[PDB]
Amino acid sequence: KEEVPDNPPNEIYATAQQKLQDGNWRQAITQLEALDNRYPFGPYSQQVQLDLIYAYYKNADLPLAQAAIDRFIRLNPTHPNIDYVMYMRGLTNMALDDSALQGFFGVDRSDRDPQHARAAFSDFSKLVRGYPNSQYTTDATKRLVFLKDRLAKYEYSVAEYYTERGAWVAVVNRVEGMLRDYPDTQATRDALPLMENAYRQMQMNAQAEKVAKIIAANSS
Amino acid sequence: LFNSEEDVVKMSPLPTVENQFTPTTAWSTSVGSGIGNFYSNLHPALADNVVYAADRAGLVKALNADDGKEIWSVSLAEKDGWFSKEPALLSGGVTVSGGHVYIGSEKAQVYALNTSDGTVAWQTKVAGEALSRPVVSDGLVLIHTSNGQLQALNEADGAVKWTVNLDMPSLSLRGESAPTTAFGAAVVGGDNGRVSAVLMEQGQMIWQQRISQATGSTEIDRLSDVDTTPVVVNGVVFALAYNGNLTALDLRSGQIMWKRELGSVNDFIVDGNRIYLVDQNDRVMALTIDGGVTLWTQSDLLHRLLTSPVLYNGNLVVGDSEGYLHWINVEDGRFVAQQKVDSSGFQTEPVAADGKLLIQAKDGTVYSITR
Amino acid sequence: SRYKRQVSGDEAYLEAAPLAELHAPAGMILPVTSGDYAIPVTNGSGAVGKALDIRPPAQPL
Amino acid sequence: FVVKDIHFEGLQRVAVGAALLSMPVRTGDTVNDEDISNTIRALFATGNFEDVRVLRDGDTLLVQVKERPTIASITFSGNKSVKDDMLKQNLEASGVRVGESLDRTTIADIEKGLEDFYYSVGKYSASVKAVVTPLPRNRVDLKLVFQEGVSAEIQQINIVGNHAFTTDELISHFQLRDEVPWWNVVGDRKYQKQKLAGDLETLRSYYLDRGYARFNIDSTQVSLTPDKKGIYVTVNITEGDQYKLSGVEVSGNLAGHSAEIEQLTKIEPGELYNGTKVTKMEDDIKKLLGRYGYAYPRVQSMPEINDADKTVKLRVNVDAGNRFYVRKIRFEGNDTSKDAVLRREMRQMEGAWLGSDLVDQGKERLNRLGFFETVDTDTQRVPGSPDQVDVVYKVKERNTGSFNFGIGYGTESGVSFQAGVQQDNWLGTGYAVGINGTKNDYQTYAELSVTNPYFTVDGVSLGGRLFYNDFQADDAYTNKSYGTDVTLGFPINEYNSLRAGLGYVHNSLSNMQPQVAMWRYLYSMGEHPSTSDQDNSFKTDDFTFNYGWTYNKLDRGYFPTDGSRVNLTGKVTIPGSDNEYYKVTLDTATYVPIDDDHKWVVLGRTRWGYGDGLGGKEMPFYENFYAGGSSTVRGFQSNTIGPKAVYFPHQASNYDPDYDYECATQDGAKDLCKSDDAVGGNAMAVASLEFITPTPFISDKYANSVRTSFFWDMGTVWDTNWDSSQYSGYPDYSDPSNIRMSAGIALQWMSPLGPLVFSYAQPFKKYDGDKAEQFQFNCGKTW
Amino acid sequence: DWKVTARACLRMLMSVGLNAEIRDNVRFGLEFEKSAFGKYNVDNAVNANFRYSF
Amino acid sequence: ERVVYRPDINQGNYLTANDVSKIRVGMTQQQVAYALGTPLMSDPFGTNTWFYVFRQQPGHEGVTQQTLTLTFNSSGVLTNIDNKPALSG
Repeated sequence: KEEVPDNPPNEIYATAQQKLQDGNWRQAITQLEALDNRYPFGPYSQQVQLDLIYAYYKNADLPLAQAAIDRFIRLNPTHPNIDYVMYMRGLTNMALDDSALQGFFGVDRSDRDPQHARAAFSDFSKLVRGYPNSQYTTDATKRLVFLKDRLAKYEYSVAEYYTERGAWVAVVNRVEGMLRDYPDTQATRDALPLMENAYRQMQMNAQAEKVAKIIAANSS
Repeated sequence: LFNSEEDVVKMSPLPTVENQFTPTTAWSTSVGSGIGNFYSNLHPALADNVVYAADRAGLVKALNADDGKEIWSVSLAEKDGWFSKEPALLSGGVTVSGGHVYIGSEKAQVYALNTSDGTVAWQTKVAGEALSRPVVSDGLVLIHTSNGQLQALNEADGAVKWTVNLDMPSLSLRGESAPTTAFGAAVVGGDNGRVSAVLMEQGQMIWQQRISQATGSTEIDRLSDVDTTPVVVNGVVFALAYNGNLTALDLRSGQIMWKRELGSVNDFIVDGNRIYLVDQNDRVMALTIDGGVTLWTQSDLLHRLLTSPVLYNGNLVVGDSEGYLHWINVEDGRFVAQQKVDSSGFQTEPVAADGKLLIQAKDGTVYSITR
Repeated sequence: SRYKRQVSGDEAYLEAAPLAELHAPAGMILPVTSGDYAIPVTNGSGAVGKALDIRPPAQPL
Repeated sequence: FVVKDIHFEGLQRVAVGAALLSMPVRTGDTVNDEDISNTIRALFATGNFEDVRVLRDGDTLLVQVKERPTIASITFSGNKSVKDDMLKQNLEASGVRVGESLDRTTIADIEKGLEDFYYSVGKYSASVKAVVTPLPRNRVDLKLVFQEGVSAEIQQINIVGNHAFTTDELISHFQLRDEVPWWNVVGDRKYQKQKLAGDLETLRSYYLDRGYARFNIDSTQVSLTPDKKGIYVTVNITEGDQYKLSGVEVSGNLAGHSAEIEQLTKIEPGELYNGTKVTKMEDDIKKLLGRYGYAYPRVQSMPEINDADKTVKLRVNVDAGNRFYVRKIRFEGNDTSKDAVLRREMRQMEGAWLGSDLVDQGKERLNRLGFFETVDTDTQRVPGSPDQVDVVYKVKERNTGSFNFGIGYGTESGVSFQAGVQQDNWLGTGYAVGINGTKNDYQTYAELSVTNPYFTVDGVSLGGRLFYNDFQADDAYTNKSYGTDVTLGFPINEYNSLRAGLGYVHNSLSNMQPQVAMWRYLYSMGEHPSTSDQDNSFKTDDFTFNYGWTYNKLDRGYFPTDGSRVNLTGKVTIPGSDNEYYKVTLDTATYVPIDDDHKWVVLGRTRWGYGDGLGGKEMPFYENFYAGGSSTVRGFQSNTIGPKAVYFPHQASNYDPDYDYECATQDGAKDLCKSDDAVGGNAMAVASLEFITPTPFISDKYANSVRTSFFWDMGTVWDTNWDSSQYSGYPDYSDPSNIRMSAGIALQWMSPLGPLVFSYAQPFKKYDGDKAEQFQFNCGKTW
Repeated sequence: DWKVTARACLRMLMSVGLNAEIRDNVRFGLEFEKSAFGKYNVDNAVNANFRYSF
Repeated sequence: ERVVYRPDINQGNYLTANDVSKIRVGMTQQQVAYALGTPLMSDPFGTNTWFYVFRQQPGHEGVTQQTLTLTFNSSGVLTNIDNKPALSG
C-alpha cells in the first residue's frame, strides 16, 4: 500500500477525488478506503461510501462491492439520492455475467448459470416501479428488454438438448414454463415449432393441431 | 518447512554443582529393554536383600542386592510364531508380600510369580488394563485398573471377591492411585477429583469427597484428579490433586480442614508433618504443617521433569528426566550433592528401602547407590 | 480481470429486438402469464447508452 | 418531576437520533430512578461506550457518558502451524471483527475462546498474549502473539478384551496410526475426535463379517500423560459368541412384489452370519422398488438371535413413498461452462419419477468429469403439490489449465526444450485441444490432440491428432515420421470399450547399417541398394487403419486381487500404402484368488501378437515387437530377446561416430561381426505365472502395503521366415521352441513417495547370446 | 509460500523431485529423470519445469 | 439391434394395472389427483383436460406408451374418461 499523510484534513480526499477523475481507480481505491477506515463518522463519511462504491465498480471488483452496497443500504435506507445505490447494485449483478471464456469475449454466452440476471431483473424492476421520475429510469427498461430476452434464450437453449435426447416431456414442460414467463420476447415464438415435434411424437395428432394453429396464424 | 518441532518452555540450564558427598554406584545390571517411551510406573521391589525388576515386553529378574547376579531369569512372554512373537505389556510396580510377587499388565492380567523359581501360581483376567500397583491388604490384592474399577482379588488363587465402580470423565489423566490400608479400610483416590472411602470386607463406600475446583474451560482446565498417592496418618488423610489444593480429611467424618492450595501434582511424602511436593512445575516446595508459612521451596529445577522424592537419610534425593541426581537438604536445600550423568533418562519412582537406593531407568539399568 | 467488457459501458444491451405481444387466434386461449413482465413505458428524457453520466450525486449535500 | 430539556453534550460517535431513541424518556415525561437504571442498562446494551453518570437537580436530566478508546484493528503475529485466515474467520464469527467497539472486559474472554480452538487443533499449549495500544480519537491496534509448542502424538492404541484375534490385525484396518516409520507412510500420529467415531464404526463393521453377531463396546477412554506429548486410547470389545444365519423371512407392506423379493432374500441353510451381506441385501431391495417408481425406499431389519443355539433369524420390513415426482432439473454455480455439458453426464430424465440411486450416481460422474471441485445436491419440495420435487446441484469450478516449460543442461545429449499447454477446457463444451513440444538436441516431438469426447452424443468419443517425430538415433537409423490419425471411442458398457479409426504417416529413415536381418525390405519392394555405399535412403507413405477392444475388470483401486483385463490392437493398410501388413497385440492380466481371503492370490499374464506382411512384401522393421526388461521377462536386460542380427563386409560407414556405433561400423569387425543387441522378430509369445504370499516378516499394522510375490517368467520372440539357403553357420532363428525361462522373487513397496517394484530374478535357461542383468527397481507401476 | 511435496514417481520410471508452488499454482519443480533413448542406455537429462497453472 | 449404448429413457406418470381401474364417471378432479398422482402435462389452451402419459424406452428396441387422457367438465364432474393402453403404430 502507501502511507497516506492525512493530518486531520480533507487534503487527503482532494488528491483521491483528483485521481478518481483521472482514469485511475486502483491507485485511488486505497486513498478512499484509508479515509473510510480512519474517519467513517464525520462530515466526510457519507460521500466516501458512494465514492468508494463508484471506484470499486469502475475497477471491476468482485462481490466485495456488492457487500459494500448492501452495507450502505442496511444502515440508512433513507436518502434523497437512493435510486443510484440500487442502480449500482443491479449493475454489478448484470456485469457479473459477461465473461464467456477464460480471458476473451468471443462466444455468445447465454446459457451459463443465469442466476445473476434473475438477481438483477428483480432489483431493476423494484427501482423502475418505486421511483418512476428519476434520471436512471430510461436505461432500466432498455436493460430489462435485453435481460428478459437473455433468460428466454436460456430457456430455449435448455429446452433443446432434451428434444434431441428423446425425452418429449421435458421440452413440453420447459415450453409451457416459457409461454407464461416470457411470452412477448424472442426465442419463444421459435420454440413453438419445438413443442410441435413432441406433441406429434406421442400420438397426439388431435392436440398438435392447436399448436399448428398459433404457428400458422400468430407469426410470419 | 525449514524446521519443525519448536519449543515453548526452555527448561532450566542445569546450574552449577556444590558436591560435598561424591556418591558412587556399587554395581549395575541391565534388565532386558524397558518401557523406553511409554509412560508407566515400574519400580523395583526389595525383600530380604533381594531386589527384583520388571519389563514392559519380557523377562522379570531377581538380581542380588549385594552382587547383582541373576537368581531366576524367567521370560513371562507369550507364545511364538513364524519368525517373531508378541510382547506382554506390563505396568504397575512390583509388590512383595511373603513369598508372592504380583505384577500387573496392560492386557487385564495380574501375574503372581513365585520367588522360589518364578513359576506363576495363579492368573485371572480383570476388566480393563492394570496401571496401578497391586496393594496387599490383609490378604486382599486390591488393584485400581484403568477403568474406574477397584477390583480386590484374593491371595490364594484368583477368587475376585468384590469390585467397586467409580466415575470416569470424558478425557481423564491417569488411572493411578491404588488404595491403601487405614485401620481396616481402603482410602482410594479416583479420577474427576472424587476420593472414595470404600470398606475392606465387602466394599460398602462410607463416604466420598470433592478435592478441587473445576469448570475452568471445556476439558483442559478441569483435568483435576487425585491419582498420586492417597496417604493417611494420625487420622488425617492427604491425597494430592492435579490442579487445586491437596486434601484435609478425616477417617470417620471427612470434613475439610486447612485447604492450602500450594502443591498439586505428584507424590507428597509425610515424614513428621513435613510434606515435600512438586506442583505443575518441578520445584521442591517443602509444604507447611497445616496451612500458611510454606517454609521454603526451590527454583533451579523448573520445567525439568522430576520424579517422586526418595528421602535418603533426610536428604531429598530426586532424579529428573535427563538422568541427574541433584541431592537436596532437609532444612534449607541448596544443592547439597549431585551425581554424574546417567543417560537414557529417568522416569520411574526410585525405591528407598533399608540401605540401598535402587532406581530403574527407561530401559532398566538399576544402580545401587551409596555415599 | 475476467470482467472487463461491462465495466466501462458499451452499447451491447442496446439495439435489441423489441417485445412484440402475441395475439391468440379466435377460439383458443393462451397460457396467461404472471411474474416476470415488462412494466409500462414510463417514458421521460433520460439518456440511454453512453450519454447517461454514471456518477455519484453532485456534492452530495 | 417533569423534565423540560434533554441535555446531550459531546456526541462523540453515536448518532444523535440513535441517542434520542435509545432513551425511553423525552421532553415532558415524569420518571423515577428505576427508569434511570433502565437507561443505564440500555447504554450498557448498545455496546458503543459506557462510562455513564446521571444527575437530576432542577428541570433537566443530566445524563452523560464519558468517551473511551473501546477500533478493531486486529493484526496477527508469527503463528507457525496455523493459516492466517482461520483465526480471522473465527474472530469474525466470534467477536472482535472490525467495529462492534470491543470493551475491556472481553480480552480474557476472547483469549480463552481462541485457546479452546488451539486445543481443538491438537496443540495443548495455548499461550496467547493480546495487548491493545490506544491510538488518537478512539482507536486501538489490538495485537496478539502466540507461543505454541509441539503437538500431540498418538501413542499405543492397545485394546483389552479381544480373544481369538491378534491385537495388530485390528489396528491394521484403523485410521489413527501410532507407529509411522521411514519405511512407508499410510497415516499420521494426529488426534482427531471426528476420526475416532469412524474407527469405532469400522471396527464393528469388520468384527461383524465373521459371524460374531453379539457386539457391544462397554467403554472407550482417551487419556494423556502429564506434559502432554502422547495420547492413549482404549477400546473394550466384548465378543460373546459366534452365530450362524437361519432365516431371512420378510414381512411388511409391499405392492404385490414379494414374488420377486423372495428370490432376492433366499439364503443357504448353514451359512455363517455376514455383517456386510445384510447391508447389501438391503440395498438390493432398495433398488428393486426404486426401479418400479419409488423415490425413497425405507428398509429395516432386526436380527432375532436365539440363545442356547447358533441361530439368528432376521425380520425385514419395507415401505417406500408414494410417487415423489422429480420433474425439475436446475444447475447453478458453473461459469464459462455451458449447461449442455452438465445434463449429459447424468442419467435422470426431467418429468419422470425419482430414483434415490440415479441422482446419486450422477454426482459420481459429475465428479469424475474432472473440471469440478465440489458438487452438492438438494431435493426441495415445491409449494402446493405434495409429491413434485425439484433437484438442484451446486457446483464449483477448479480452474483447469497448465503451461509447462522446461529447459535442460549439458547432459551428454544436448540442451532440451519442452513446452506444452492443453487447459483441457478449450471453450465451454469441454474440448481438449493442446499443443506440446519436446525439442531436444535430436528429438523434435510435438502433439496436436484435438479430441472431442461427445460427438454424436451417446457416449462415443472422436479425436484427431497430429504428430511429428524426428528421432535421429543409431541402430548399430535416423528416422523422421510425420502424419495424423483420427479414432472414435464406442462405449459398450461398464468396464468395456471399443476404438476404431483411420490414420496416415510418412516416414523416412537414413544412415542405417546394412544388416541382413533387415536387408530384405527394399530388395523385394522395388528398390535395389548397392553393397558398397551406405548413404542410401528409403521412405514410404502409409494409410493405416487402427482398431481394438478394451476390457478392465480389476475391481480394485491400485492393488488388484481378483478379476482380469484384456486389450487388443490392430493396424491394416488396405487401399494405397507402399507396404501392406497387419500387427495384432493381445495380452491378459487375470487374477485368481485361491481362497475366500484376499491374502493368497496367484496371477498370470501372457502376451502375443504374431503378425506378418501380405502381398509378397515383408513387414517394416520399425514396427517390430520387442520383449524383455523388468516389464515382460524379469532377469534379462532391456528388450533383448529376439533374433540377433549379423552383418556383411559393408564397412563404409562414413566416419564412424566413435563408439556410438560399433560391431562392423567404419572401424568395427570386417568379417561377420555376429552382432549382439538383437532386433525383435515378427512373432512373439510370452507368459508368466506368479504366486503372491503375505510379506515375511513385519508387524501386521503395516503388512498390507508390501505384497511380495514369487513369479516365474518365460517367453520367446522368433522370425517366421529368416532364411534356409547356405546360412547354416548361425543358430536357426525360425524355431519357436526357444523359450528362456527365468524365475525369481518380486518385492513391491509403496514408499512415502509413490510405488516401487523390486525384483531379483535369475535366468536359468539361455542360449548363445543374451544380455543378463538383475536388480531392476523400476517405479511408477500402477497398471 | 514454500509448500514442497517431494514426489518421486507420481519410459522414465525416474525423476524424483519437488513441487515449489508458491503464489498462483506456479511450481518450481526439479526432476531427475533417467530415460532410455536407445535400447540399453539410461544416462542423464536432469531438468526443471515451470508448471504454470493458468 | 445395434448394441453399442442406449440408456433407459422413462417419461413420467408410472401407471399400474390396479390404479387406472378405480376411475369412474364424474367423481371429482381431486380424488384423481391422489389416486394416481398429480398429472405431468396439462392443456393450457383453455380446457381442463389432463394427460396421463406413461412412456418408457427400456434398453434396446422397445417403446411402450399408455395415453390415459381424461377431461373434466367445468367445475368438477368428469364425463369423457378415455384409456389407450397400446402404442398405435
